[PDB]
Amino acid sequence: FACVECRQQKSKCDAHPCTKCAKKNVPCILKRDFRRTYKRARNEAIEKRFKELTRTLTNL
Amino acid sequence: FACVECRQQKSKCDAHPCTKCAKKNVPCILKRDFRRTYKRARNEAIEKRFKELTRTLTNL
DNA sequence: TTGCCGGTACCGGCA
DNA sequence: TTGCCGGTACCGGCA
Ligand SMILES: [Zn+2]
Ligand SMILES: [Zn+2]
Ligand SMILES: [Zn+2]
Ligand SMILES: [Zn+2]
Repeated sequence: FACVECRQQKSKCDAHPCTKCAKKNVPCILKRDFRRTYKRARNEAIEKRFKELTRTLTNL
Repeated sequence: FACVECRQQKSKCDAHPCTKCAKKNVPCILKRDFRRTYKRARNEAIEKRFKELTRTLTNL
């Protein structure tokens, strides 16, 4: 299947340490139950929720 | 000089609406005093600071 | 102080 | 329930 890192970048993975994880020299894990993180949107949520906090601090 | 958007992506900008801002159809502002945001690192800070908050909630 | 190249990081979709 | 292309978004540096 696909290595954790490749799954994240959705890049072709040559395992079953994968090639890409080479150029990066990182822990090439094989977690068949891993699902990439949608960084962008994610951090968007965070920053949004983080904001609410301040508008809460300015009210307590 | 460079349009706000191009500065952000540090891409060649053809203004002085720029080309890129076309393919994107966005507000091609010319803010000579604008400086890109280092998204990555930035959101990193946010998420880190955001974290401290929870370890503070679990203590108040 | 500021423009952009060359090179990853991310992702919308389409299988 | 996934692998990955094709196309941006981001940036480390080098001017
Ligand atoms: Zn891989
Ligand atoms: Zn790998
Ligand atoms: Zn531009
Ligand atoms: Zn522009």
